[PDB]
Amino acid sequence: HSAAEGRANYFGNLQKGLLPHPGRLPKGQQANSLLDLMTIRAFHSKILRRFSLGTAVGFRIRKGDLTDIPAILVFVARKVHKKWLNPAQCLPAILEGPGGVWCDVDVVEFSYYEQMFSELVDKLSGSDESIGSGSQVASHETFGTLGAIVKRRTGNKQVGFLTNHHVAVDLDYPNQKMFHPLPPNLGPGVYLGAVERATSFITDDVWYGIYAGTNPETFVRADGAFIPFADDFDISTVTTVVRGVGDIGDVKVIDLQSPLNSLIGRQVSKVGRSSGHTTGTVMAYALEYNDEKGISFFTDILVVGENRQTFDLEGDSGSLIILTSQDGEKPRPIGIIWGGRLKLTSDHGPENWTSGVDLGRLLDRLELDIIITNESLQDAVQQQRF
Amino acid sequence: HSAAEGRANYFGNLQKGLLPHPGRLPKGQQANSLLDLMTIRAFHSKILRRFSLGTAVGFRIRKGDLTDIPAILVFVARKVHKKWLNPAQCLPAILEGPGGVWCDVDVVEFSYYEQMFSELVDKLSGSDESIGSGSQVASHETFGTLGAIVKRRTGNKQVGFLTNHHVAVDLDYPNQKMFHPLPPNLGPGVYLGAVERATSFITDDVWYGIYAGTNPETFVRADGAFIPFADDFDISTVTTVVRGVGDIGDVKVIDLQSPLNSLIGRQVSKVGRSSGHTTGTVMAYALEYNDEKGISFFTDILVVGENRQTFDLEGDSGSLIILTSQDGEKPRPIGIIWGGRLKLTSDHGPENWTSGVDLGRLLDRLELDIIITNESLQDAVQQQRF
Amino acid sequence: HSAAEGRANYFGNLQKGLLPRGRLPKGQQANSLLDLMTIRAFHSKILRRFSLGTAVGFRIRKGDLTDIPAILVFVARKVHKKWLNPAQCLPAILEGPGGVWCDVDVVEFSYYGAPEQMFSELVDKLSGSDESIGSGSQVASHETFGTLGAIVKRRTGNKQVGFLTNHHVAVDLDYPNQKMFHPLPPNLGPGVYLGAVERATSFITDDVWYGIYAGTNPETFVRADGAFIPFADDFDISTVTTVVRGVGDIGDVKVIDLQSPLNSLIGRQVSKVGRSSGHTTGTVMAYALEYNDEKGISFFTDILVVGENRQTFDLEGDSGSLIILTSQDGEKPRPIGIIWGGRLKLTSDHGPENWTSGVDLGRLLDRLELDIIITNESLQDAVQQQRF
Amino acid sequence: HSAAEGRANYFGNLQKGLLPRGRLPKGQQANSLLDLMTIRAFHSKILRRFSLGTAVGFRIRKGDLTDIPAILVFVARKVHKKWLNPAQCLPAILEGPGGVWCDVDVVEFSYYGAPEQMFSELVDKLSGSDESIGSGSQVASHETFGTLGAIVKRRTGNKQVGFLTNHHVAVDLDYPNQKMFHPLPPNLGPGVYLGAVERATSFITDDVWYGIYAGTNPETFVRADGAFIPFADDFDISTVTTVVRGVGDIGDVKVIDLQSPLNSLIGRQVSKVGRSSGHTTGTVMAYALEYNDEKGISFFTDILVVGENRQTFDLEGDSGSLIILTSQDGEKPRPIGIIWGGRLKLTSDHGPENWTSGVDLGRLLDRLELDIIITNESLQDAVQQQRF
Ligand SMILES: Nc1ncnc2c1ncn2[C@@H]1O[C@H](COP(=O)(O)OP(=O)(O)OP(=O)(O)O)[C@@H](O)[C@H]1O
Ligand SMILES: Nc1ncnc2c1ncn2[C@@H]1O[C@H](COP(=O)(O)OP(=O)(O)OP(=O)(O)O)[C@@H](O)[C@H]1O
Ligand SMILES: Nc1ncnc2c1ncn2[C@@H]1O[C@H](COP(=O)(O)OP(=O)(O)OP(=O)(O)O)[C@@H](O)[C@H]1O
Ligand SMILES: Nc1ncnc2c1ncn2[C@@H]1O[C@H](COP(=O)(O)OP(=O)(O)OP(=O)(O)O)[C@@H](O)[C@H]1O
Repeated sequence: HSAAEGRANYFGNLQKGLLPHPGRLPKGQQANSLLDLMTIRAFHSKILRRFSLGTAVGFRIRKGDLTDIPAILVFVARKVHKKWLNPAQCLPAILEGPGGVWCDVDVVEFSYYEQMFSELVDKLSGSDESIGSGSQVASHETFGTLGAIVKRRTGNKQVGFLTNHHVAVDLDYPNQKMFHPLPPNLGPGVYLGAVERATSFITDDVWYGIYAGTNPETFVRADGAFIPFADDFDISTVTTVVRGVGDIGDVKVIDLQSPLNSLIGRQVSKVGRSSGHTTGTVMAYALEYNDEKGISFFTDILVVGENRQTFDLEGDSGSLIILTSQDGEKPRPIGIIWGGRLKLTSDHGPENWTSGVDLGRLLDRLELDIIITNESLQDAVQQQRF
Repeated sequence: HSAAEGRANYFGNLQKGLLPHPGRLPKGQQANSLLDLMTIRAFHSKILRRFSLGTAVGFRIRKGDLTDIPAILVFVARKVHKKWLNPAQCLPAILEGPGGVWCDVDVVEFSYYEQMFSELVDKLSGSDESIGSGSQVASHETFGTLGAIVKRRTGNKQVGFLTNHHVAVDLDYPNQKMFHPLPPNLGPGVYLGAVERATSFITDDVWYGIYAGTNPETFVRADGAFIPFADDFDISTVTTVVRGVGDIGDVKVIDLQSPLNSLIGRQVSKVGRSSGHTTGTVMAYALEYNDEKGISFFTDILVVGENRQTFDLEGDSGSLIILTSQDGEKPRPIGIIWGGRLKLTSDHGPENWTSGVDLGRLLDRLELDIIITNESLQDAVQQQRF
Repeated sequence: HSAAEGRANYFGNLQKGLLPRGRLPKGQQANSLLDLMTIRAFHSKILRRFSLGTAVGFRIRKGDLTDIPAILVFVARKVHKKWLNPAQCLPAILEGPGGVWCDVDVVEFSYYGAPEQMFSELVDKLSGSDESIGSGSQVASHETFGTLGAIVKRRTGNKQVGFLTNHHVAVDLDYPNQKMFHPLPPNLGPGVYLGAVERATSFITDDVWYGIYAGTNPETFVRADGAFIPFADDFDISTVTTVVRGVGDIGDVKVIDLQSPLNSLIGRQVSKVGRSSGHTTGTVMAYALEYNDEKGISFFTDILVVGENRQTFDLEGDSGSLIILTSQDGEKPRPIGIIWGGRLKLTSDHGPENWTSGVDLGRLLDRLELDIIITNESLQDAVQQQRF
Repeated sequence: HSAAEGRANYFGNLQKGLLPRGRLPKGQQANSLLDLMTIRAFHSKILRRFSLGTAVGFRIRKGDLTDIPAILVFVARKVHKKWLNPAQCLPAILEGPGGVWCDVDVVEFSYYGAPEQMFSELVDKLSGSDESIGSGSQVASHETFGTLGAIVKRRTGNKQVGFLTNHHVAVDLDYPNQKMFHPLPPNLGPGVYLGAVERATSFITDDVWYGIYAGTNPETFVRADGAFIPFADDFDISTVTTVVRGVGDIGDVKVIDLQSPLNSLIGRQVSKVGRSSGHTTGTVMAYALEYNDEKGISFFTDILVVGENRQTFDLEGDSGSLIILTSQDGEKPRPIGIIWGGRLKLTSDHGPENWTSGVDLGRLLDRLELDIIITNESLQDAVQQQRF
């Protein structure tokens, strides 16, 4: 009947099919997928969530370096030696899931707690003759980054752009009008259009396809806004190139059944109005944060910048998170930056961390397709007039 | 085609059917309706909006007292003698509309810029055994007032309550759950339900049925939230009585073609969690405020408290604005308080002013009906189970 | 061995001998402060949950003090039973360990208090326009202003004569010697040197103060603000008066016995004379108030006073003031406490009233080994005995 | 009659004799500051709209100074033409009243400036560790700290010897006599009394200062900060040095003639020595900068300087410092201004640089009737002439 009663039933039967190892290697299959790790974390949510700030899935971190061992990352405010912790507080090293699928449990010091100057940043902020990924999109109050030139799959098949919802939508005013570079009250700019569809919170069952936690009120922070280009807008100013990266391919969907090496540990790049071109590493997926109001919130992609340099700054929200080319293939996008420190090494200090929204799932919810070539763009314009 | 092009056409033809009095009494018909005053104000919006903070329609105010002369109230920050004003600044005394309908122009000093203790306030805040109009409804952050026990007209015909949207809906979190008296993080309370439909901004053409201004971006601040009662909620705790007023009748719709005496100048009463029972006078309708972002905003009902006492305080939002009985008839509701001073007399200081939303139009937009007797309530419960 | 192990033993014994009970024997009804404190101590856990604090006294119904012995439970918002969870709703009666039973009253209440200016002849006199120093006089260190509570003499030792005030005003341990002046310190204005603090109390454990375990917390401390300032050698005792201005000549300290009828303290009219509000009257509403912080420590305050006719009993700066019972049969009024270094809602018609906190004078005088001087002859005699 | 009616006449005449023009005669290109200022004055309205301010100088292209005479127009955000309204986009060339034409350059620019500490031997010396007082020395009133600009002598009257600094630092008209000390005022630290301000300039009208109508505003004023502090009678002149520490011996003031080639000022390297940043170098980027407030008044600043190698030319406290041209052919370096009591974006690669404001020294010296002393012999001679 109710979604809560359905979720309680699913976890009820997982407990009902259960049985209880003297230091022997786990007999069950080791996790090799994101779904495997997420299922184990869901079953053991309560005592993972206790004495913890959040949880995520990925590979174990040892001495600041990413291993190849699938793991549930448990985030703590202060990581101390086991000798100073109570036996209840010390988290396990291995967790056994419902169907025998097992994984490791890593502990990472973590907290949920500037404008860079380059030729690119100048171009993205209004000096370039073209609008594209990275361009500063602004409403009358907030500044953000254009993520992708998109077209609607159904209906009018309208051509527009995708960015983060918080930057585009402020539901304290009637229309949400977007301009580049600045809105009329703050500076020069051209009217791009208004937000027509937006997503803020999606339930985990619809987003991931599985129950990612025990909380009846569990929502994914799926920030996303589609702005159809205005009728008077000139599409010849639009480019499908990601400046600083080049021509990109189509969205790479995050399949929960694929090997973790396909996402976790992969190098990613982003181009935004505030920090320009940065590179980073995907460190975790499906981060869980529990507020004081009883709601469990999920963020898809967790990225840490490379070489102890921040991956994003305030204003890079909406930027496209693009996988780097491994085999000469065109780099493919996997996420957008959502609207934050972790301590990896003892020698150095805390590094910054950023959040991303799964692009494939966001594009599905908003029923949007990414335009990756100029030929496709002009074709999509013609299809819109149709 | 576009709504702006339709609005521009309507005002274009009104200008096209035009012609130009030596102090002779206006030959046209004097306004006798809200629509008449609103049409004249719409035609002359520009130079009424210039050298002004806002405009509204009602009766002229002379020496602090309400006259019987239909008028367009022009609100100014400082009212000075004509000798100290430039000829362009001095507003006219009479304005002639498109079809010869004429009205007067009144000038009122105005600005858009506490908990009372009584037995009633205590009952409304959680000491009474019943929930009804006036009861403190609270989300996890904002406190407000329950306006009316309502039932949906169509669909499931669900029974719930009406309050102001801003108090119930905060679109920074997934669900908007309402409790009485307090939410779980701040104190004891019972779960009432969650918001299922809400209205924030309606265009003037849909709300009023006419173009109330020349601005292409013109919206009515029609704050409203319907919260269907939870399945587990006990309806025997619900009362249809307005404590401090008694049994009330059905909504009195504000017809724009009725004589102005039916609304302007009428005594109204409200019962809220913060100020309790207060009385006031309806002073104006369809107040226009122009922001710095180019959007024209409209508020329906303007109320000033009687005897220089405030009509509302922060927290009375959602309260039902009820007309007082003139002929022994049950008092009938006309509005809800929306989520502020005017100088009427020289002897005393500035009085406070409050805003109301047209209940008939809000009930139509949300497709809701007010329940005014316990028999009707239990009948509506049975119809919901149906 | 440890006090915690002794306290844990005491409550473990009470649980072991407990025989649970419907309607319960009348005549086993509490008639003492100790009776109410023992019941509250046993049921500390279930009372401390969903509550800001507890105290013992008389049940309050419709804002008026009844004669029914009760444990007052203080809540941030008092709501109707229908909006409460069954676990949240408090009992109306609680049976103690030995079958002694009492009532459980609920009061809306807040701790939002750290401690304005009232203008009268007394306030002016207390602040430095009187030719005499006594109870109510402004005592000032270099930073904080307070009120002189009582002219006192030490029981043992040199038997020195000085005055009593609150310790948080007198002692600021960030510097070595705490010097008091009247009216003002030399950095802010004119004044004479009264002396320096020689002994002070801040926290006493409940087993020492009350003589019983008032709670289950291994860390339970009574906020017993108290400071003795022996008068300086050069100080002129002829400037000192033992009269409480606004009340007159006072009797000796009235000790608060826990076995006496609650009538003797709860509900009694009290008066105070302080530098900030002058003469005010109030009513003792509760005894032994428990507050649980976020750091796990339980704190106790002795006397709770609410001003009469919806007027505040004290203001910031009145700390140190003597809380004095009113005369009932013409007897000289007798002091029972000092104001410690705060709102409750009693009536639905009116708004929240302020509450103030008092320290048990008899127990503070015992810990500090001080005696109150109530007549000028006793003063001069004590000055001579100090020289002896 | 009125200055406004005279100014309105001047521009009414220029419009009446104006013969509008495609490509326009080269050789009628501006070659002077006056030429650029006259074109900007005529076109003030269309330039002041959509702009934060204007100045005259050389066009800037790709962050480098060109040799093309231009009116620099300062904008909060410089965007590509495609995101601009046709009315918003500025011209590339503007023809003046008499056919004299110039270019129109756009620069990102902000007025976010009211005026840190740099550590060096010079700064220490200027702040009170040197045995001599001169240009760069910290001059202090009881509230504000500044920089001694130049040792000066009055041309007429008693011909008294004193020093020149900025008036906002020297004069605070909320009290009668403005006393200067070095290094510090008596309320804050040690120091010797230098003297009190006897004459000061704050606002001069543009017709008096420049000799022309620099704008169409009836209310147009040049921010001409300047204060003369005659040395006290008791002051010891042997402590005064005419050397600019960090530069050496300087020549006499180089006047800024509006009819001279822009090469003579725009783009020239300048140096300054102040109490806060010490010795810094910069480049003169523009002259006669116009700022329009919200109260309807147009204000003008003479010299605009940007520091070299992306380092700030000045800091708060450097006001009063002498802006000194660098030597080109071994000649003694000559002063051209003083720093008035501020960011621009030149390059896309790097970030916003700071800009500072200077007052025309030759015109400030004229209004205040002062002459600069550039050698110790001239100093002592002037001391004797004052006694005469
Ligand atoms: N609740 C907790 N809060 C803080 N620290 C904890 C907690 N539980 C365990 N720890 C600490 O975390 C350690 C485990 O760290 P982790 O699982 O990351 O180890 P690792 O990957 O083998 O090595 P490395 O420490 O290099 O990452 C425990 O030994 C203990 O010191
Ligand atoms: N733009 C304006 N700003 C301020 N004051 C104005 C403006 N235009 C007109 N007024 C003032 O308002 C006056 C008109 O006031 P109004 O129309 O309310 O008069 P009334 O109703 O006859 O009398 P009363 O002043 O008693 O209300 C003018 O005479 C003038 O002094
Ligand atoms: N945990 C709680 N938090 C808030 N309110 C509570 C709580 N438990 C009980 N109450 C409220 O307090 C009421 C009991 O109040 P109380 O003990 O003061 O009664 P009383 O002395 O008979 O009457 P009066 O309300 O007139 O003082 C309950 O009926 C309920 O409405
Ligand atoms: N009102 C305005 N606000 C902001 N930017 C403007 C405005 N008017 C013009 N611009 C921008 O300034 C440009 C002209 O800049 P400018 O005069 O400095 O050119 P330049 O000297 O040839 O080159 P550079 O940009 O390298 O300095 C226009 O093409 C347009 O992009």
